[PDB]
Amino acid sequence: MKRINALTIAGTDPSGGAGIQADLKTFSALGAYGCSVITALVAQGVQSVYQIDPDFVAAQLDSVFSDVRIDSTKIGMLANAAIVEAVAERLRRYRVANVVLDTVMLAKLLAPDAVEALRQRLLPQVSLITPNLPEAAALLDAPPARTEREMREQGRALLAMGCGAVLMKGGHLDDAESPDWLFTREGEQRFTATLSAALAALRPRHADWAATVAEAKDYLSG
Amino acid sequence: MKRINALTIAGTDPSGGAGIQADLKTFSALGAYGCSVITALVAQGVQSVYQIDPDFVAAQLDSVFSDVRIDSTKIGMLANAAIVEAVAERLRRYRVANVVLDTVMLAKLLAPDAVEALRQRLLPQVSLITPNLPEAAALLDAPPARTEREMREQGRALLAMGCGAVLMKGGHLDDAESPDWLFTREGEQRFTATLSAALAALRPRHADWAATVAEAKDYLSG
Repeated sequence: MKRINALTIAGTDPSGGAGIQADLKTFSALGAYGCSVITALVAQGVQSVYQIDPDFVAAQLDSVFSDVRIDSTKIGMLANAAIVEAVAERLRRYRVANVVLDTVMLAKLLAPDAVEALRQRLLPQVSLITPNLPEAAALLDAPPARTEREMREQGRALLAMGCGAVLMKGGHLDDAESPDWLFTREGEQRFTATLSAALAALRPRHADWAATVAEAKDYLSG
Repeated sequence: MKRINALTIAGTDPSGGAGIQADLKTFSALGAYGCSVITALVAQGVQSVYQIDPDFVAAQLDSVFSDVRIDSTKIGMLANAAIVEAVAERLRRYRVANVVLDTVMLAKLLAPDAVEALRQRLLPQVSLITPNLPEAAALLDAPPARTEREMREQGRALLAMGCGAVLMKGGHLDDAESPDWLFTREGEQRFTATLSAALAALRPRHADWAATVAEAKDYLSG
């Protein structure tokens, strides 16, 4: 197997359950070399006030992109708009192949101009978004989907909006055993039942997003 | 084996070779559960300018110390004096058992009041420091040691200064196969040939620092 360098750009999790820590563990478990850029603090009550220097994120980006070839990148929480701009500009200049964006910033405290910058500058540089029902609804400015039919309608609308690929996570569906739906130019796939990092790490080892999502769900199952 | 929760408080390393990333990997490899608080950016040319919000470190500390019982803690680079104060105050209030301080801030850009705060507030809360020859010399305000005799003199002077335990890393000695020297109230031990994190993770599983250092060096060897 060839060397795959995966980069996670997300919040730090002091407990290690999520954030760049869990992303790096997932990268290593799936046979990829992991780099990380901390851009926020993952929430655990509410959070206390803090800020992230965009120059701190920029120095981290200098370190990663001067040293190794980045094959794929997961993106999570970004604390402010300047950080969004810096991430989008670096990904544009280096043309990272597979960018999976966890849309946690949607439907969530955080600055609204950060979400605006995400819409304007970062989404063009993203190969795949993995929104849940509230995040997809906020991204389309539409009522949240209640059925699989509405999920597929919204996934097709997101594809038409410009996204290269969408993985609509249906867990918020009122029906138990909620499926995920993958929408790409090659079609639509239903999936039955960490995730963004697994997708980023596994995408180079496949020819499409469908097999990538399949193997990622298999790993996340056991 | 009982559950041991190790906390690393140090810089983030985007490449993963050092910093909290390598500390967490060492924690997990040595059978300890790892938490992390990012307090700086590990250097890789010189570094670009950035700052770390002390409120960001404080929010991370809130997250860690509200959730799990911390048995040991490694401390690395701290970016400014306010961060040093916050770390020292939290460790004092929670009385963390085994605090291993990597003295990278000594003999190193960084604010001098950060080093002053390290001397004033943090050193009383530290169970073990692991200085190399320049760091120990700067901590004692003395010429760097050139012989093992001078190493042991400086280790004894550091013990008399108030440190509970010192691990003088002798790698900077002009003679190859440079040894390390452990100085505690129970005596002195010579050792022949990551490290701070290994010491933090392994100290709860022993009755003294000598066996801890022995097993840590054995792990770091192979």
